[PDB]
Amino acid sequence: SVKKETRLRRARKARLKMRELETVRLCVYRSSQHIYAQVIAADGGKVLASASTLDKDLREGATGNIDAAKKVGQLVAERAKAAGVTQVAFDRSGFKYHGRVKALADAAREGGLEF
Amino acid sequence: RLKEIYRKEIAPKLKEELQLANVMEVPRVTKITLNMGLGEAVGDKKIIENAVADLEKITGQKPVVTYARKSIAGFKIREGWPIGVKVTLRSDRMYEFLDRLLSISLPRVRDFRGLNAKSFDGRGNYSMGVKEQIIFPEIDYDKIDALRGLDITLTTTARTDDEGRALLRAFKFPFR
Amino acid sequence: MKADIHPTYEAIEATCSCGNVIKTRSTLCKPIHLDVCSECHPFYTGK
Amino acid sequence: DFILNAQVRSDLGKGASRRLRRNAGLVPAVVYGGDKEPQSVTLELREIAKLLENEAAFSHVIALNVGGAKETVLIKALQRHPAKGFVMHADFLRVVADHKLTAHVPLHFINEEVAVGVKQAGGEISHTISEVEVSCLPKDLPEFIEVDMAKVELGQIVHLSDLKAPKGVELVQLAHGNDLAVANIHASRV
Amino acid sequence: MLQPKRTKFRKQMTGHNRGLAHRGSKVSFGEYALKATSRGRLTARQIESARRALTRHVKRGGKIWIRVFPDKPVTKKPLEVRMGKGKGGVEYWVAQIQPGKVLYEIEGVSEELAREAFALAAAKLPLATSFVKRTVM
Amino acid sequence: TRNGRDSESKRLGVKLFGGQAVKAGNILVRQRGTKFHAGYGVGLGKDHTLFAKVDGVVKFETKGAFGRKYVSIVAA
RNA sequence: CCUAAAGAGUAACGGAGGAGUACGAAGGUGCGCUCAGACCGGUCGGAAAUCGGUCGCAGAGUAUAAAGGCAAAAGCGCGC
RNA sequence: GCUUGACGAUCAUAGAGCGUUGGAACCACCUGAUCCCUUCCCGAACUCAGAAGUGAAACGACGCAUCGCCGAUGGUAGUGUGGGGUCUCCCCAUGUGAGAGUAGGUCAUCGUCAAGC
Ligand SMILES: [Mg+2]
Ligand SMILES: [Mg+2]
Ligand SMILES: [Mg+2]
Ligand SMILES: [Mg+2]
Ligand SMILES: [Mg+2]
Ligand SMILES: [Mg+2]
Ligand SMILES: [Mg+2]
Ligand SMILES: [Mg+2]
Ligand SMILES: [Mg+2]
Ligand SMILES: [Mg+2]
Ligand SMILES: [Mg+2]
Ligand SMILES: [Mg+2]
Ligand SMILES: [Mg+2]
Ligand SMILES: [Mg+2]
Ligand SMILES: [Mg+2]
Ligand SMILES: [Mg+2]
Ligand SMILES: [Mg+2]
Ligand SMILES: [Mg+2]
Ligand SMILES: [Zn+2]
Repeated sequence: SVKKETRLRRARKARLKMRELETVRLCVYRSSQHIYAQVIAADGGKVLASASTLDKDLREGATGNIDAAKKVGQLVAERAKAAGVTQVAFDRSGFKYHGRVKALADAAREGGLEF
Repeated sequence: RLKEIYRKEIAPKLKEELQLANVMEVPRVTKITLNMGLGEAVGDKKIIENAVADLEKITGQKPVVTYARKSIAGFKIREGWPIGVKVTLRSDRMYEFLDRLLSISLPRVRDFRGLNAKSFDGRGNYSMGVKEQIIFPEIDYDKIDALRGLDITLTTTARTDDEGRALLRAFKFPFR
Repeated sequence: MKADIHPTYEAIEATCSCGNVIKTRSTLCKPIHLDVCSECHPFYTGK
Repeated sequence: DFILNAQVRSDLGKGASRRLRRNAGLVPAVVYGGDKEPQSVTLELREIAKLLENEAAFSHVIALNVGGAKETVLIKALQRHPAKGFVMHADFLRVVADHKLTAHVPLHFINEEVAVGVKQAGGEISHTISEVEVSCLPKDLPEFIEVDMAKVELGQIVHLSDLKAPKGVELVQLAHGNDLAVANIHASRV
Repeated sequence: MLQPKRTKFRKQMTGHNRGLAHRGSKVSFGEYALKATSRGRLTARQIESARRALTRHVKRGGKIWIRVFPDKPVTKKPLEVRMGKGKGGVEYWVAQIQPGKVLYEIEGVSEELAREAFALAAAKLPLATSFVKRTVM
Repeated sequence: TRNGRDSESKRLGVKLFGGQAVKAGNILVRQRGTKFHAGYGVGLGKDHTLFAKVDGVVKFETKGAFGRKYVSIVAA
């Protein structure tokens, strides 16, 4: 359509800047029914840790609101340190840093990993 | 006003009338842009403050003034000066305006037995040119000023003109 | 829906001189009298 | 009729080809197509130039005798000297019974004298093109395509769609939505 | 005579004339052609002189094409003028000819009438020419 | 004549070719615009000068969309 | 810019054009967005004003000559 | 291994066009604008709360060379070194060798992770 490809074109500048800096990235995907979080290693290739609402401990019915995003954010922080990674860069993937995405980031900061 | 009737008889009857297998491909009216090109007020430009208020009354929604995209000095213009004003209506505001213009005032101007059905584009979007604005209520004849040819445009999810006409065949449109 | 820039949008009273009464929202705040309405015109019927 | 003798060529390059034309009276040539590795051959200059004088030298299949091996072949392209006009190179396309070959075929204009646009209107006949590109199986490759101008008036244009091809013959250019003009009748210069 | 309607630049460097004419060496429109077999250049007065000497001999039907266009301007320094002081002014227009270039074409006539008429044209041109026929390849 | 003007040359072009050893701060290309784009370990000046930020060797690769030409620094 | 001969440089009273400025925002940054043109439909304009739809891919734009660049747009808008 | 998402590798043999097909999940459209947030007007876009409906549109998968894109072999043009001619241009010995065109290919190939069997 146009909604998705405008978002992908909106997210380009941040992603290329983080590859220029050669850092670890936290990428966020938001859908109307769920929300996703990944820790891509340094250059877009490998995934070190990930967490979402699709795992068989959060399929309870409300996975598309704020407090659902706060639970997964606390979860991805736990798996990140289990992989021995901190000092990451937050990638909003073209979404606005205002709502479910923003609440996701705060839980990660609270979870321990520092941007 | 008019939403209550759309999905009760228009939606199911056109589902079978056009032999549409699925439900959602039925034509639907998306938005109405009213707008008007103030070709005047080029060297005067002292009617825009009232024209925006004139268009304010018949809508209840604030308009946005347009500007000159290019220069073309032949019409004694360049980019920067306002030339036109537009309004966009959606959801309930557009329907509740439609009935007022559908038939509360539309037959009440001077003449004509209806509206021609040949002013469609290749996809099914309908626009009406109107030579007058005193048609509408909410403005009295004394307080109005130099009259302006306000326009009407309809945008629908129609793939072709006949499907647009078929949807506009309903809603009691003055067609011929 | 930005507020504090748009006027009151009430339902008014639409009454026709032929006896037709329809309820629809507008920006008049007062009852109106229609000299002609949809149900008192020939062109819809086709005379 | 259409028979040529050629020998295998193993010395390649600019210097070797110039010595063939200058000191031996030979012509370098290539046979490719079918399903085989391409082969480089050499043949007499006065032998190829004799066959080229035949009208159906490019719309006909030829028996090529390389060494003692005989194979069926069609003439694909032909390099000529820009100034003197003799043949410097030629390449040969192998012919397979069930495979479409794409060749140039000359036209023939018949009964031009009885043209309606000529005797009555007094107009000239101009041939916009003299050959057409066809595509077909070898078994139905014509030596020429015949176009008549009996029922042609002054100012009338003949197109590719007007002329008719034999059965199993396709006009290539007509397939690509381009029916370029073939002939016309126009007024005299003076 | 023949010259471009307008040009990007008024003048040109002399350059060199080398190579053979691999492009423009076929009879593309007519049935017979006059082809150049030596290299030189035609001055747009020899082209017009050879055209009038060619069309006059036919005088009854036939279509005639010209495949050469003079698009190269040449300058000339006036008499009693020293060397230098800028480049000279344009006097005439010329066309570069390489061996094997087709100069004129004709159809709608017999081979003998074309062969006679191209002989008259070749006597006005400062280069060797030849008579050729159209072939498929 | 009204033509006898010209400007002084600027000595542009590639300064270090593919495979040469480089040091931090070395100038690689002098440019108008970006004929070459800054790859990994390469910075860009305000006149589009490409310079080395690290040590290694020049690589020169045409990759990505847009068919761009990149100059990068890799470890020998 | 060409001459200038595919690294740099390279002359002529050789062939062609510009400069002796501008901007407190025309700078920084964050966010957001794509042009020219064509066609159809639409009141005074009708070839060209503002508008709606489809195609379009940079044929637009860049403070100023030309050349080299421009999607992380280097183009366009807004807050600080 | 079979299907769907996110991120990459590589930038048309990978694109375009035409047609068939996918809803258990995922995704998309979808309902509403109370609450955060938004329109130089409009919940159109951004945002929030969702679970009535659909796979129509969008997206993906699968087929087809009509277009686009790749593209030999051979020949030709140019060219470094040495030597000649009828020397504005060419030829010989040796090394090198296009662009165009022709036969013909192409409806891509991979990596990491998470969900359904
Ligand atoms: Mg941006
Ligand atoms: Mg040699
Ligand atoms: Mg000279
Ligand atoms: Mg040439
Ligand atoms: Mg000069
Ligand atoms: Mg100089
Ligand atoms: Mg210079
Ligand atoms: Mg800097
Ligand atoms: Mg140089
Ligand atoms: Mg050099
Ligand atoms: Mg000197
Ligand atoms: Mg000066
Ligand atoms: Mg700027
Ligand atoms: Mg430029
Ligand atoms: Mg971009
Ligand atoms: Mg080769
Ligand atoms: Mg090649
Ligand atoms: Mg090519
Ligand atoms: Zn009434």
